[PDB]
Amino acid sequence: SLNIITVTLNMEKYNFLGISIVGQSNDGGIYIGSIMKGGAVAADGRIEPGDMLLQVNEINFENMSNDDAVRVLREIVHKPGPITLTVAKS
Ligand SMILES: Cc1ccc(S(=O)(=O)Nc2ccc(F)cc2C(=O)O)cc1C
Repeated sequence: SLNIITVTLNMEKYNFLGISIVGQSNDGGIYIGSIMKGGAVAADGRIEPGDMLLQVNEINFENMSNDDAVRVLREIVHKPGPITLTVAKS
């Protein structure tokens, strides 16, 4: 049963999300492997390890390689403005 949540993070006080992403669509997809204390995601508290990362700032992370996902996340985090993550709960 579908369990989708959208998390908009104010990145005024945070310099990184503090997430590690594992796996990719072979369909499966890209998962939150771990969440690092000190990051925006940990502070917000809603996203948990095992959540599937679907979308960041209107970019579809479905059918995206792990390498590509890391590079896109880096580009987004290195630019100003709030970051909107949409995940499927485990
Ligand atoms: C410790 C640290 C800090 C910042 C970054 S980032 O600016 O390149 N952004 C990310 C990129 C990929 C990713 F899976 C997570 C992040 C993040 O902001 O936590 C990456 C990492 C590994």
